Amino acid sequence: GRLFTSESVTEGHPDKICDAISDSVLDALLAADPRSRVAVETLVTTGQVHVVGEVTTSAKEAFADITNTVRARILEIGYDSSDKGFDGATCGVNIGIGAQGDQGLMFGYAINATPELMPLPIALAHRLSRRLTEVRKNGVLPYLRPDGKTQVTIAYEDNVPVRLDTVVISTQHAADIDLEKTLDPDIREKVLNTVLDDLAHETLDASTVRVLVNPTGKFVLGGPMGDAGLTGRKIIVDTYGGWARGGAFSGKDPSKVDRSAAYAMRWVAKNVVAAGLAERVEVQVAYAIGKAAPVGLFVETFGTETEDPVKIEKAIGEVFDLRPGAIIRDLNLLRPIYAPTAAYGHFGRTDVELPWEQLDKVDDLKRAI
Amino acid sequence: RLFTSESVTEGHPDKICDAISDSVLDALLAADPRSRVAVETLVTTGQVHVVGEVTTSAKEAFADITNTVRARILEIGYDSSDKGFDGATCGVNIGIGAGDQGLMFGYAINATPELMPLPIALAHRLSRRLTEVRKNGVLPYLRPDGKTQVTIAYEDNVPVRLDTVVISTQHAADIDLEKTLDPDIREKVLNTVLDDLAHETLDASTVRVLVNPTGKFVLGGPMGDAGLTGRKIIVDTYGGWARHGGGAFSGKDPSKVDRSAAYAMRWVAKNVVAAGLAERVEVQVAYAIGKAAPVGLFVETFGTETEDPVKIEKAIGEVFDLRPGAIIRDLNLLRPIYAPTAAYGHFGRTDVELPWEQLDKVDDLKRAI
Amino acid sequence: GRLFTSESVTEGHPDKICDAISDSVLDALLAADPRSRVAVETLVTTGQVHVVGEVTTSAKEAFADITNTVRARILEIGYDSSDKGFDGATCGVNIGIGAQSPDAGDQGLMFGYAINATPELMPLPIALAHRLSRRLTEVRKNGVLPYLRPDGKTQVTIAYEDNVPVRLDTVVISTQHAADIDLEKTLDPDIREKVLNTVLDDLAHETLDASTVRVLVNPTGKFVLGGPMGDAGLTGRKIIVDTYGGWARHGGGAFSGKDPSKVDRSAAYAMRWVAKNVVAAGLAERVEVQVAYAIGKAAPVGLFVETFGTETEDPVKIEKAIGEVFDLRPGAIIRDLNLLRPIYAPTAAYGHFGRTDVELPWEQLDKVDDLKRAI
Amino acid sequence: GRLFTSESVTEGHPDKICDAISDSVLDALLAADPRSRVAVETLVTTGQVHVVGEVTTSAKEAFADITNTVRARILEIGYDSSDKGFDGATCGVNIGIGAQSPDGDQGLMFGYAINATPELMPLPIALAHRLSRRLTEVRKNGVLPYLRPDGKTQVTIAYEDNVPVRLDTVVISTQHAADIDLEKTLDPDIREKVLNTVLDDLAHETLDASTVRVLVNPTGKFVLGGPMGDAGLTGRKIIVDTYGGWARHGGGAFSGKDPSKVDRSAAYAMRWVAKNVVAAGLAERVEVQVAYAIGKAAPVGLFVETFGTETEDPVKIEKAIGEVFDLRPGAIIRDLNLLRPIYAPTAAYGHFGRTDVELPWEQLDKVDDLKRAI
Ligand code: NA
Repeated sequence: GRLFTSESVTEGHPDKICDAISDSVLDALLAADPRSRVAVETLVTTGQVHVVGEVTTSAKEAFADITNTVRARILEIGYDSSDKGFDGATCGVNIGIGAQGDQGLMFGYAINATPELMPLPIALAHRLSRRLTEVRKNGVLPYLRPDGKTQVTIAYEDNVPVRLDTVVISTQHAADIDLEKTLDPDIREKVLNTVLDDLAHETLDASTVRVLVNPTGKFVLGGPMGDAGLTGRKIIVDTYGGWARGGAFSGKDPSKVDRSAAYAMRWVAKNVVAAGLAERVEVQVAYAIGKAAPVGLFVETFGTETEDPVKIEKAIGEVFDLRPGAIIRDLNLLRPIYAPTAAYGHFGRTDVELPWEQLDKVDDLKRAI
Repeated sequence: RLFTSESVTEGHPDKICDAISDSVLDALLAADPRSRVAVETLVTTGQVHVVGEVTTSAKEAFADITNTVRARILEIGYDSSDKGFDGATCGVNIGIGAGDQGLMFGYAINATPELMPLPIALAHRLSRRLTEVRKNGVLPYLRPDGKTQVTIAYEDNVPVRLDTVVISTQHAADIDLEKTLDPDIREKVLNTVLDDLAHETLDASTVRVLVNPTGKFVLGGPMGDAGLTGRKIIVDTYGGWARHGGGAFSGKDPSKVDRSAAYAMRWVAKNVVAAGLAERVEVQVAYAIGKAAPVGLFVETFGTETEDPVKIEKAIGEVFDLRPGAIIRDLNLLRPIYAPTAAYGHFGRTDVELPWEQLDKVDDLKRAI
Repeated sequence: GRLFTSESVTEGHPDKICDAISDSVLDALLAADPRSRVAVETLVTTGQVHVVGEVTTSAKEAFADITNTVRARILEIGYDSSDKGFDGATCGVNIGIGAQSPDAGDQGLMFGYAINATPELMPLPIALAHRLSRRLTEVRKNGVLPYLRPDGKTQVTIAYEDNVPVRLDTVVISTQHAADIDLEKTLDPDIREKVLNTVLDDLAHETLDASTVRVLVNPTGKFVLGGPMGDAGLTGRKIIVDTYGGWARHGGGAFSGKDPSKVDRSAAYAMRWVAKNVVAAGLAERVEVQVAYAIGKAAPVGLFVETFGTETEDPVKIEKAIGEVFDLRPGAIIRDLNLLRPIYAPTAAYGHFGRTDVELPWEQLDKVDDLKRAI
Repeated sequence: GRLFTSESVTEGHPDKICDAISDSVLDALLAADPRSRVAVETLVTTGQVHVVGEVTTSAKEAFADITNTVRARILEIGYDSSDKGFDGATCGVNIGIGAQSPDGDQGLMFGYAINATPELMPLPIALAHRLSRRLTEVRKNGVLPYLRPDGKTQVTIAYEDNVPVRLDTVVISTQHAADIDLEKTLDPDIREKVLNTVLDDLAHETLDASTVRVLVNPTGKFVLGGPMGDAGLTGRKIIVDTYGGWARHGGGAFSGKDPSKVDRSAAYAMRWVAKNVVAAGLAERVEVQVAYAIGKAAPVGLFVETFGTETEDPVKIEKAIGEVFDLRPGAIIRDLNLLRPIYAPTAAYGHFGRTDVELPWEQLDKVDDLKRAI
């Protein structure tokens, strides 16, 4: 018997505020200059945002408008009052951005545990955090505020997901809300049960789930208030929830291998599982200084393969071009597509269509096998 | 298969931030062992921004934070605009205000004397040595910023070849890369480390050695760049070899389970391996809201156990007290010991004695088994 | 015919926010270490405060608490909501002050002024402007007009004929306020009644003709957001407001954020004190006193009086009496005015001179008897 | 006997670094968008610059380039090394300026001129600025290459019955390289290359400098400078920028403000009026006052104080100014041609009486008009 826990946070969590600002700046630059080199870090703490780093760009007007891009993103997140702890219209914004082959091993992962081919704990955690935001923004639960966190504990027996053990949903809200009479039943109804009905897991036993809504009580203020956040401090939330395997994504243009190769490996892994070649797979790519193409491409199927792993590797080599320039080309990465990736996970998204989540190589793999 | 891990010196801008965050933590703990600390650092060209939240009676230490920051930067070795950054003259801004569901992991493997995976162990040995030869004046033209990368070739899980070593280091502008830097780094850093390690079977006879493959490296640190606390988690832990339960360490007092429980799991795993109970082990601890002690303690021995895994788990239960208060007590964590952890890895350190690296539970485990 | 205009601002004006923060930090340090050396500058802009400079102090706890001192001062000013443009509880605060523990004079010319135009011996335009800005704040803080918000500005224009103040020409009062307030039906009459008319009754000028004053309340209209919002402020940017409203010459240098060892501050204070006592002693109707210092000498090398023809005693005799009665060595000024005390935050708005609401050492008429007996 | 002291500082003084950054930003914006609204404040302290305020502008490329403009200004000032206390290439720069695209005041302002110097400025400030400019010049031209940017000058003149009789004291404090012997090298070099050359330039017909007390770095070594261990802000040298304390000020700093700010353009216009009045021979010295009212473009008052030195009835002088000058703010901006990138040079060495650059408000182009109108 094993327990596995993963978590997700809303776009209002102070670390995720930074990821989104970083990727909003990236997007704004790429929209006007697809060739922009961007490495932009964001810090938030009580009442202030500090955006720093380096860019090379011809998008001078977009660069000039970064301060406005910052405020607009914070307002979109929903921080529009001191009463909520943070206000995009009135907060401090300081900008300190300058403007004028490698050895590596990267991993990607997929598993037939959910429709989106993600491990169950992180998949359910992201579905819950996204729904928590949706019910606030659509006016379903209009007393909600932006900050929030979800945690999912699944009980396993011999690698089989048998029970939904614990779900924790913590959300910011207006001060006059009764936690027991209002928040608890509303969250259970509009967020948890709605998500569980969506997922429609064929075998998971949710009959005795321990559900904890705001277990630490009132959550009136949030975000940077009495706290701090930074870009790239939610890597495990951004990826596989600790289920599978460095370098953060947000604020980096796709020339950063930490981002584009991680994306490429997810794409490969997902297409391999969807091709029915394995129930679960970790794909590793090894790069060497002075070689564009990988020097190694390895598959681990954990005994779940339906073909010899060496043939899976051969098929991947034939179907995918894992040179960095080819990855960027094939995944059409030189576009302002990054702000949405900055909360609710980079992998297994059910609400937006991302290039590295497309099952557009399934038939190619099958034919190549 | 090929496996690569990386380490960076204390001069890398992200590591400057980790060190500043933990230097502030240490200063507060030295005067008030019960301090609550969550301190994040940002660096970019010519400036440091330290933010977060503290609860402390160490008001004198809090007041002296700006001086603690400058002293740390000078110790790192940034003491001139010619090097790209100067602790004595740079900008310093301070904006610090003044259970849970969880799964944490720890890992150990009999691949090195320090019981760490070989790629990260060698990368950290190399980065420490690179700093050592600079500070003691052996190679006096070296400057603080640097990076090491180690690629090991494996055949059926046996480390058979040292495939590639990359050492990149900052240096004075007048240095001949081929006549001076290359042989000096080979002799004083790489070869001494290899001789120190004295691996009984690893073949180093055809290692590809690259010293500053991208050429001159004169300016470094935050210059024309940016760093943040907690952006080198893979370097801080197992180099990608073993999974992380998520969460950065630096700037956080021991009450933060992300830090202390990760340390505890390393401690458990290392003692299990040292006790000969397995060649390699991942230990997992599961916590539930409302319970002090873990609701789960799981061992994965990858087929390398010398006793039944359930018996190992039983022994760990008897020997270790994994309540948060007990971990803090048993590892004597309420002390100023953290600044040294902020570069060269938190795990597997040879150069400093860390409580979670002690083999002080080996005999207890052997008797309990 | 002549017109003279001076202005004042409330403690909510963004430059005045900075002056108050700077002197609030000064006061906190002096309270625990009276010998603290302090040169603290404050910047504000949308949503953020930046406090910078250098301090030498043993008041380490006070130094650690500076961020709390900053937030408390902003809340006292009245900025407690994003709806007002600024919130002390939730705004950004960054501290970049160099700090150390402890352990000749300059060439200078400093000026002080006084004039029998008002009870507080200040020029009429600045005196009235300060009384108005102070009353504006008062009626907000005491709940008389609770819809007011912190930021505000007053302007007073006086018409003179042959140097006599004959007419109150124009009064401008601009004030921040809640969004729903009717400018013509509520704000205008409330401000006239509770601010302008009360101040005029307080002053009770025996001869000034206020019968045709042009009164303008919020001439530009709605004033809902204020302070640093969509603006910026810095310490030391309201020097004319802080002193004589342009009526009298300045020897340069701002006051706030500076401990009393800064001659720009303490000597300007000493010269006011001298001028005020000279006028109160009946020695002149108006006077500018100038002190000259030389490097290497503590005591002044020159002490000059300009009475603009209004003296009742030979100016040389006035200078002689000042020389006997006053000790204008910087060290003596500090000791005699008892300046090493947390007394500065109140000076940071509504003027450093002529204050009718607080007792300041350099405003004390405690040297009149000495001058009369010395002459 | 009376003593009057004024001071000036070099472009390297931390407050002047701020004024220059603020006006360099203004210039860059005006160059591409002459209608830009600019209110830009600069702060400096150890190792960092913070530029804040608000701009309305179409000059988006110039706005994007503000950080580079800041660094280039600091480098031109001469701060290029941690060894000097500050380096424009490596220092921190943060920009907190609000930015948008385009979509009456009660006042009394003063201007002043006096026939005490060729530039029609009071002698103490005129000499102080001449000295601070020459101090910078001998560093930049390599005459005294060991000098560094920061410095300050003070001039004390002794007066007898309003006549400047003696140069009493000169204080020159300057940043310098660490190895320099203050007493044996700096002191005589400064006496020779800075003070004596300035006195030769001025060639004052009566001022007796024979026993001037000269103090070079009286407080000792000055190796580090600028923001190092200090702080500066825009608009904190108002008396240096204007008349050195000799003449009254109707409030408000100049730098970082576009010409629509009456604090700047009206102060400039008043200097212009006053200078032309003296140069027209209508008085030896004059303070001109302009009064403005809310809701009227043209002044509601224009007054002259000639301090008994007039050669024509003060009321006639006031009438002549009324005919010759259009003191509506829009007219001032048009007639002085203010919507141009001309402001960075004004940010050190004084806005008035400049002998090294040509400023519109220093031109004697209304002298003939005044004589015809009088
Ligand atoms: Na003499």
